[PDB]
Amino acid sequence: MMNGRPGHEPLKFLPDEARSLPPPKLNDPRLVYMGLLGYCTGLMDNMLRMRPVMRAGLHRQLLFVTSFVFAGYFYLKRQNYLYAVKDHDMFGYIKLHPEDFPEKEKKTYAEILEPFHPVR
Amino acid sequence: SWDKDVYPEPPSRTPAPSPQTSLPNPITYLTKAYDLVVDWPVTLVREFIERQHAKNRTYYYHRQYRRVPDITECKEGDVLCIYEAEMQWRRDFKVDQEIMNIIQERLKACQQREGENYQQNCAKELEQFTKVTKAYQDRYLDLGAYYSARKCLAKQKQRMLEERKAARQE
Repeated sequence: MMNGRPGHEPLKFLPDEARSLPPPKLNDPRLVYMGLLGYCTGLMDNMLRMRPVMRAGLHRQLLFVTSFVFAGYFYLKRQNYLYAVKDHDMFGYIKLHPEDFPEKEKKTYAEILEPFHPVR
Repeated sequence: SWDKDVYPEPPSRTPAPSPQTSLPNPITYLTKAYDLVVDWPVTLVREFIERQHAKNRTYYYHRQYRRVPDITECKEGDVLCIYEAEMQWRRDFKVDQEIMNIIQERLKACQQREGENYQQNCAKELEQFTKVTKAYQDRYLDLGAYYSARKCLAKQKQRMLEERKAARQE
């Protein structure tokens, strides 16, 4: 839906306007979970090859953990940027069309007559 | 102790006594033995306990809640205002439950106290229990398991509109 928007670069993973956003924490819970999945991938790989699950290939286990965190950080940056753009467009569109989004003056419950439904 | 105004008790009126027979009253002697063997040692233990309490005297306070805007003054969909108003209404509903319990406690105490005279001498406690029960039913009857300030208000407005209609026809 957003692909044809103004100022859209083709096949750009991280547009330069994304550098105004705060970067994710390196201990972001989503990045901690990514590294945990990489650790599980290493253990599952050991199991499938009939190796000692925790002991074998700590170098292979470390690469699995680091790759998941490394990839996840940059993907999380791109996902943060796409959500920020979505809000930038939504609110900007709301301002250009104030007739489609009126401020609805709500009434207090002193004036509203809700029906009473007796429980019995 | 307790508040004699919240939990009123009539003053006692115990006769003389005026014994006629010459036999000794066993209850009188058993009570004297009881007051020595049982009552007296128990009081000393309690007085020792109360002396320890006064050396470590601490205090506690009854919490006060300032009033917040009622549900009537909340804009619909205003969850922040509805929440505080609803929490206030739950606090009041709870206090209403204990007021009912106090009035029933007075009623039960008076019936026992009056005995064979309860059908005449409990008139004021029975009338207060009747009034306070009418008022309770008007606030809270038929609200259901999901009772709330919004439902209580809708129940009140429904009753007010019927009262107004009946008065207007008059």
